[PDB]
Amino acid sequence: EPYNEWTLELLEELKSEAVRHFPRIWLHNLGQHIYETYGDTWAGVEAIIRILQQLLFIHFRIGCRHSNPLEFLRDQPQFQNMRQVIQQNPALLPALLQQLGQENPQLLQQISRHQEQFIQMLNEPPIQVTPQEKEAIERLKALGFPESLVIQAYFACEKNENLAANFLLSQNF
Ligand SMILES: [Zn+2]
Repeated sequence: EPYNEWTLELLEELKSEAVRHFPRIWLHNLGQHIYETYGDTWAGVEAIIRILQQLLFIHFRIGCRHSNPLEFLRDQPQFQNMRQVIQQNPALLPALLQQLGQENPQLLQQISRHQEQFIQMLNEPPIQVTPQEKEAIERLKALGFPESLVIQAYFACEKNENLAANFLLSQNF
């Protein structure tokens, strides 16, 4: 049961990278909403770890305004390539991250569960919705954001249409 004490040992590191690439405001809400959803229960802080990672991935595509089943990634061109472009212009991610999941679906599933470890290298030397929730997702799109960028955020903010709003406007830029 590491999620108890351990989660604090790893999390602290997960925030160091996220909190640094994440908007203070959002980080203030995510913990506020996610705190009111589950409450004080440990499940809340537990979902914050997973929601934090999946969020980092987006921070890449959107554009970083700042500055192991994945370790083998180095054996892939997309890494050395996407990393050569992404680091130069994360704006080329949306199109890349797509070609990555279309070619290597096994890795795409990992890179998502290993953002930090996936970023450090990328920053250093080498659905489930319905007609009731949907209307809530696209609601953020009209804000001037891709249709997919919403499906992710919405689910990234715990389906919190109130949170995503800030997550979209606080996603850099
Ligand atoms: Zn950043």
